[PDB]
Amino acid sequence: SRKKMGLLVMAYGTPYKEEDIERYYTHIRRGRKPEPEMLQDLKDRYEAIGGISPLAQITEQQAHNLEQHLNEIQDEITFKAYIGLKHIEPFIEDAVAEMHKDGITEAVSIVLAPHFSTFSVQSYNKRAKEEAEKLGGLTITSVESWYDEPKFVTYWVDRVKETYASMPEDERENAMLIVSAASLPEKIKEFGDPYPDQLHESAKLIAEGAGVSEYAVGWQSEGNTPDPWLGPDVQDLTRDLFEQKGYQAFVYVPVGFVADHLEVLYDNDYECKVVTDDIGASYYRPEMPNAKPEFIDALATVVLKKLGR
Ligand SMILES: [Fe+2]
Ligand SMILES: [Mg+2]
Repeated sequence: SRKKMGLLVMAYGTPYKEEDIERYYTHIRRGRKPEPEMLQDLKDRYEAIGGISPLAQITEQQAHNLEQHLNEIQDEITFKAYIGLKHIEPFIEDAVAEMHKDGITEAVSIVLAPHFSTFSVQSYNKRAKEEAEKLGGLTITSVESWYDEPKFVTYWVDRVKETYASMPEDERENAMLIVSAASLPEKIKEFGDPYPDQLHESAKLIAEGAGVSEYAVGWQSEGNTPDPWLGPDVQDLTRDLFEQKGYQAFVYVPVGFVADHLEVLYDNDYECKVVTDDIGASYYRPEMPNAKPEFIDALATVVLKKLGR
């Protein structure tokens, strides 16, 4: 008695083996293949964050678990998961073409990024729907944002609440909370992209959630181009906040990400770790949601809401 529905889970993507780095970054660099120095430098980073294999598995587990859960909490519909990656196969157009091949006519999409943006979120849905239209007989509902989902905000609030309830008295009373997210060219300003503000909102909600009045909103993992990108970067803000206030500790919350990917493992656990260690401050970084049930639940709910269920 259950209706059938595809579940299109979209993510940025991560290579599956040290051997896919090249092509993966060529796609990010938009056709320009990295140089033997940079590329070789990248391999080092992965080899440093423990490896590449674990990253891609985290996203595959998120879709399975979300599908499986969505089918336990409700019985009106039966979901079938389809991962749609942006920079590494299976690409969004491949997952879509597949569902159609499996006889699915209804679908709901949910990208693994809480905020909305004309560059990433809306782009992912765009390409999906067009693949769908080009084939027909297959429709797709798409979730734009979900950073404001109680269960999601709460997942971070409790993490951050524990992080502050571990620091010694002097830190806990002289700390700074930093909410980050992937940076994007400032050019998205011309289209009213609510991305900047959603980041400020998740910030305010989480800081407001843990009873922390001291906090900031930074960006990170910005690409390289001539035109300006969203600022200030967490590294510049973490050193700027210090030189003026002298915080004894900084707790980072990469709310823009949901798994342990180079963006959090390196750009945070290292590069920001490099700066706190430089200014003599303590470094905190609550664990990412990943495939933890509290998170899975959070998403399930988001999907159910989009369907009026
Ligand atoms: Fe700001
Ligand atoms: Mg950087």
